Amino acid sequence: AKIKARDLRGKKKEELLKQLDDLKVELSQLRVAKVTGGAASKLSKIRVVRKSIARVLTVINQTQKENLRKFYKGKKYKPLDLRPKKTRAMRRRLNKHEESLKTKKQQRKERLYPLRKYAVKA
Amino acid sequence: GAYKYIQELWRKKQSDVMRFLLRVRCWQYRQLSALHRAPRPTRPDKARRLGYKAKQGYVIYRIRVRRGGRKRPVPKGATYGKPVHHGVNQLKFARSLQSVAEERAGRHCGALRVLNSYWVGEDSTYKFFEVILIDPFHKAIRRNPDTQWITKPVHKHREMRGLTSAGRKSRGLGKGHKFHHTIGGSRRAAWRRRNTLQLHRYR
Amino acid sequence: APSRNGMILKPHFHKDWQRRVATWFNQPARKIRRRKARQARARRIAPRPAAGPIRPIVRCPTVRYHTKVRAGRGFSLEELRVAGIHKKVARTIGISVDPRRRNKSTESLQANVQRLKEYRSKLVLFPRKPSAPKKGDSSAEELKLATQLTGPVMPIRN
Amino acid sequence: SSHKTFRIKRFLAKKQKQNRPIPQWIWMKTGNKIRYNSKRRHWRRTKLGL
Amino acid sequence: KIRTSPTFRRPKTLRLRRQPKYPRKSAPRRNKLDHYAIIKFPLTTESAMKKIEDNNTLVFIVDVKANKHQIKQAVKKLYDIDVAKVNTLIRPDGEKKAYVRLAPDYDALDVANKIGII
Amino acid sequence: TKGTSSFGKRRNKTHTLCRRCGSKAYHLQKSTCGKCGYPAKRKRKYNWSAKAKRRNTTGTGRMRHLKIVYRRFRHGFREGTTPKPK
RNA sequence: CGCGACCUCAGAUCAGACGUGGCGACCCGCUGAAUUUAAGCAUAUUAGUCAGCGGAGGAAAAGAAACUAACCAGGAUUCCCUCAGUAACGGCGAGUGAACAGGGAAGAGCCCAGCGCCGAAUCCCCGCCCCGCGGCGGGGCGCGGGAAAUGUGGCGUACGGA
Ligand SMILES: [Mg+2]
Ligand SMILES: [Mg+2]
Ligand SMILES: [Mg+2]
Ligand SMILES: [Mg+2]
Ligand SMILES: [Mg+2]
Ligand SMILES: [Mg+2]
Ligand SMILES: [Mg+2]
Ligand SMILES: [Mg+2]
Ligand SMILES: [Mg+2]
Ligand SMILES: [Mg+2]
Ligand SMILES: [Mg+2]
Ligand SMILES: [Mg+2]
Ligand SMILES: [Mg+2]
Ligand SMILES: [Mg+2]
Ligand SMILES: [Mg+2]
Ligand SMILES: [Mg+2]
Ligand SMILES: [Mg+2]
Ligand SMILES: [Mg+2]
Ligand SMILES: [Mg+2]
Ligand SMILES: [Mg+2]
Ligand SMILES: [Mg+2]
Ligand SMILES: [Mg+2]
Ligand SMILES: [Mg+2]
Ligand SMILES: [Mg+2]
Ligand SMILES: [Mg+2]
Ligand SMILES: [Mg+2]
Ligand SMILES: [Mg+2]
Ligand SMILES: [Zn+2]
Repeated sequence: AKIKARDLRGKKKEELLKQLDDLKVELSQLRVAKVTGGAASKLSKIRVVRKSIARVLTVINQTQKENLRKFYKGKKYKPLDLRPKKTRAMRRRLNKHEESLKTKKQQRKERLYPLRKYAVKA
Repeated sequence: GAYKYIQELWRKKQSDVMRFLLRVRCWQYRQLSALHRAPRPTRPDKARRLGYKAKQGYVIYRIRVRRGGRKRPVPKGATYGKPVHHGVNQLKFARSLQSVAEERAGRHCGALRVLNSYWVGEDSTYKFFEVILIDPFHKAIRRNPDTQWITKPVHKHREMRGLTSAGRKSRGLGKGHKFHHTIGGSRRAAWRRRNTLQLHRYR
Repeated sequence: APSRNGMILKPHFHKDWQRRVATWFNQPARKIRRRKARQARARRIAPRPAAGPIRPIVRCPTVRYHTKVRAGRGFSLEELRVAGIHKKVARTIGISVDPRRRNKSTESLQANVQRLKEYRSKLVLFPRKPSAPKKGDSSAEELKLATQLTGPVMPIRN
Repeated sequence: SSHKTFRIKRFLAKKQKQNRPIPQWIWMKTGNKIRYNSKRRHWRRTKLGL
Repeated sequence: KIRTSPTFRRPKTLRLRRQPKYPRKSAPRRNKLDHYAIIKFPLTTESAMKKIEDNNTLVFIVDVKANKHQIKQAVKKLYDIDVAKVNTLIRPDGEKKAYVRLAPDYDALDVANKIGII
Repeated sequence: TKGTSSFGKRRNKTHTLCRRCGSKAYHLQKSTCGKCGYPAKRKRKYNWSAKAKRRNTTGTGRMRHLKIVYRRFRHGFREGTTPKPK
C-alpha cells in the first residue's frame, strides 16, 4: 500500500518499528532480486521502499523530538539540540528585557522631560 | 574621603616610603610570572578612576612588558636599499608599552574585554601593568545598563584597534592645530580623504 | 621637455591615483536618498517643523565675515536664563541649546532673548493627553490650525 | 606499491570508478551537449598526479 | 608532620565526577549501522557460487565500516544461521567482500536457495 | 648526467595528499602543508596570490550551511513556527 | 602540636557560560620596501604606498574642546564645494603640501571616579508557587549560599553640585 505520512503519526511507536523492519526486509529482498537479476517492477519498487523507510524514520524522529521538547519546555535548562538554532552573533546578543533596562537617572529624565508635541505658526 | 590621601600618596613617588614600596613590589612582580591574575588591585584608587568596580566579572591581570625600544627584525645588517632605511638599533615602536600590555592581555583572553590599564612598577628590564578585563557575558555586567555597551559586539578587541586609552594615546588623534594629520576618522582616513581625485559628473 | 612659452606646472599625479578615484555617479541617487530620508523625517514628526529647532542670530568671527549674520549652534545659557526657559525644557519644546557659547555683547544677547520671546508666542504646544489638557497648553482652535512650516523656521535675514 | 594504505586505496578506488565511459542513453535526452567522456584517464598518459 | 622526601609533589586533591543538570544532546543518536544496512547484497558471481557450493560459505558485500564480529552477528540475526568464521577483504571498488564460512550442520546451497540466489 | 639519467632516481615521495585542503602538498619531512599550512590553526592565504585566492573561497565549494543561512535570512530567521495546516 | 579565620597559589571529565577559525570590497591598529623620478645619485620622491600581521561591524573610526580665533567673536563628530595647488616643507632642486573661516547634507547629547549625604539602602546563584516559556523574563515566599567597607546602589560631573 501507499505508505503516507498522515496515518503514521497517530500510530504507536512499536507499530512504527514493526513496519520499519518489514520495509527493511522488503528492501533487502529487492536488493537480492536486483543482484540476481529481477523485474523492472522491482527495480522501480526499491525507490518506493527507500522513500517509505525515509518517511517512517521521519515520523519516528518527529514523535521523538517534539515529545522531548514538550518534556524540556517547562525547564529552564534545555539541551543544545532543543535550544533555538539561529546565527551565533544573534544568539550572543542582549536579551529583550535587557535592551529595555534603563537606569534610574535616565528614567527620571524621561519622566521629568519628555519630548513634547509642538508646532509653529507661519 | 581616603581616596584623595591615597591619590597624592601614589603621586609622591620620590619619597622614601614610596620608593621602598615600588622597590619591594617591583621585586615581587619580577619574581612572579610574566602574565598572571591579581585578585585585587594594587592601585584601587587608580582602578576606580579607570573604571574598575568591586563586583563579579571585573578581573585584573598583572602582566609585564620587556623594556626598551624596538629593533628591526632583519639579519645582521642587510636592510637592502637606500641609506635612509639602514637604521636598525635606534628605531622606536609607534605604540606605547602600556598598549603592548593591553593587547597582550587581550590576546591571552579573547573572552575578556580590555577596559583600560595602569602602571604599577618598572625595572630596568621590565615594566609592570595591571590591565582591567571585563566579562561581557556575566550577569552583573549584562543586566547593568551603565556597562552593557561592553556587552555589545562592536567593542570586541578594543586593545587591537586602539580604542582603550593607551592605544588612543598612540594614534595621535585630537582637536586643533596640533592634530591636523588625524582629521576625519584617523590618520589613514585623513590620508585617504586628502589623496583622492573628486572627478565629478559635470566637472 | 618644455616648449617655447607656457605656465610652469606641478601635476600631483606622481602617486598611484587611479586606485583612489571617487566617481560621482552616486550623486542623483544620493539626492533621491536624502530626499526620501527628509520626507521620512517630515512624516515621522507630524506637527513639528521639517527643518528642526530654531538657531540663533549669530555674528561671524574673523574680520572678513563679521558683517554677515548666520544661524548658529544653539542658544546660550544666559540667554535662556534671561528669557526664563529652562535648558532641559528648551530641548523638549524644540530649542537648540549649547553650553559652550558666551555673551560678551549685550545687543546680540537682547536679540536672542527677543527671538526666544517671539518663538514662545509663535509656538503651539500640544497637550500630553488629549482628553485632559493642562495649564500651559494651546487652545482647541489652535490644535486644528497648527501645521508644519516648510523650510527653516524663522529664517535669519541680514 | 603493494603496501597500500586505506586512504590511498580509497582515492584510487574512486578514480577507478570514474574511469568508466558514458552510457548510451545519456545522449538521447533533449539538451545533450556531451558526445563522449572527456575525462578518460589512461594509466600511461596521465599519471594521476602524486 | 615530618617531611620525608626533599621534594614537594602536588597533593592529591579531591575531584568530583560529571553530575550534569541537563544532557548535551536531547536524544542519543540511533544506530545507523543496522543489521539490514550493514549487509548490502550477496554476490551472484560464478566464482562466488563455486565458493558457496564447494567450501560451504556465503559471499556477501558489506559496508566498509564493519567488523568481523558485526558481520557474524548480522548474518546470525538476519538469516538465523550460525557462523564458523568470517574472512574480510576490501575490493578495489571500495566495498568489503565477506566470505562467511558457516557451520557444517546447515547447508550453504540450502540457505542460498532460501534467500534466493542461484 | 644531471638530466635523463638523474631523473631515474626519483622514486621516494616528499609531498602527499593533505587532509584539510585536499591538494597533494603535505610535506612529510617538515610535517606541514605547503598549500594551506595544516599544523597552523589558520588558513595560509596571501594577497600576492590573488589568483590562488579565488581557487579557494566561499564561492568555490558547497556552502552546505551558508546557503540555508541565506535562506533563513530572507525570511528573518523564524524558528519553531509552522504554516497553517489543511 | 591541634583547631578556626584572612591573604596568596593550586587541582577538578565540578555547576553554568565565553574565546579559538573563515570571508575580508569598505574600516581600525601596527609593520613596511624597492621599482620610478630627480635626465646620474646618496637627502628627497615613489611613500605610511605594495607585500606581511592582528581585530570587528553593517558600517567602522571619530565625537561632545586641555578647540578655532584676536573678530560687533564663533562653538561636538563625520562628508561635499571653496579655502588651494595656497600658507608652508624641499641637494628651496625634482617635487610635496594642509588648516581656519564661509556655503551646505546631517545635527543629540551625556555617564563615572573623586568631593559628600543616606542602618549595603547594592549585585549574582540556588529551593518552592503563579504567569510566560523558539531573544529564560516579572512578582511573592527562604535564621539559603556567596560577592562587596581594599566600597555596590541612589542624588550628583564643570553647563556648577549638595
Ligand atoms: Mg549614578
Ligand atoms: Mg631615498
Ligand atoms: Mg610608523
Ligand atoms: Mg568611542
Ligand atoms: Mg603625550
Ligand atoms: Mg617638441
Ligand atoms: Mg605651448
Ligand atoms: Mg540643514
Ligand atoms: Mg611513464
Ligand atoms: Mg625530503
Ligand atoms: Mg589570517
Ligand atoms: Mg563542568
Ligand atoms: Mg577572527
Ligand atoms: Mg633616476
Ligand atoms: Mg633616465
Ligand atoms: Mg642609475
Ligand atoms: Mg613618506
Ligand atoms: Mg597591505
Ligand atoms: Mg558581520
Ligand atoms: Mg562606534
Ligand atoms: Mg572645525
Ligand atoms: Mg585660486
Ligand atoms: Mg639648487
Ligand atoms: Mg608626502
Ligand atoms: Mg570650516
Ligand atoms: Mg559611590
Ligand atoms: Mg565636558
Ligand atoms: Zn593542506
